[PDB]
Amino acid sequence: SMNPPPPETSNPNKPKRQTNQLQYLLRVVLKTLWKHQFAWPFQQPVDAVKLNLPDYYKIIKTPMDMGTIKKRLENNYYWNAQECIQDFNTMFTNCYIYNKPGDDIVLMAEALEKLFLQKINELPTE
Ligand SMILES: CC(=O)N1c2ccc(C(N)=O)cc2[C@H](Nc2ncc(Cl)cn2)C[C@@H]1C
Repeated sequence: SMNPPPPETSNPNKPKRQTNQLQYLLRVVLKTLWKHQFAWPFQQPVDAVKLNLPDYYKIIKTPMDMGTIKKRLENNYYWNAQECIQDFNTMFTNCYIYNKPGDDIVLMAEALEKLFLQKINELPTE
């Protein structure tokens, strides 16, 4: 079975927390990015089988996607904002590592990342 298991969105052994920053990441940051015209490739784990990209998970060993981030936030999976911001950064970095510059998916990621950075700049104080 060529796809790996997706990243966990819950873990009963991982301490859970709600902070005003994590509330902002779900209510403002994720919601803004999720509805974007370019969001759809990022809304679920890369299906490297269906995309016929057998090398994707040979190259990308820390996969991440906004579907996973959305469920982690809804589940209060995170302890802090940094864990969630790290997942967004991983999602973007994976896209830039795997794909060639100028690819449609790269321009799409760049547009979402510019919007992500705008919203992260307005992160409230804890
Ligand atoms: C996120 C990422 O790097 N990739 C990805 C993931 C999911 C989906 C998809 N079809 O859901 C598609 C892609 C990318 N392919 C693509 N082709 C055309 C357009 Cl208009 C947008 N993307 C490749 C890449 C592995």
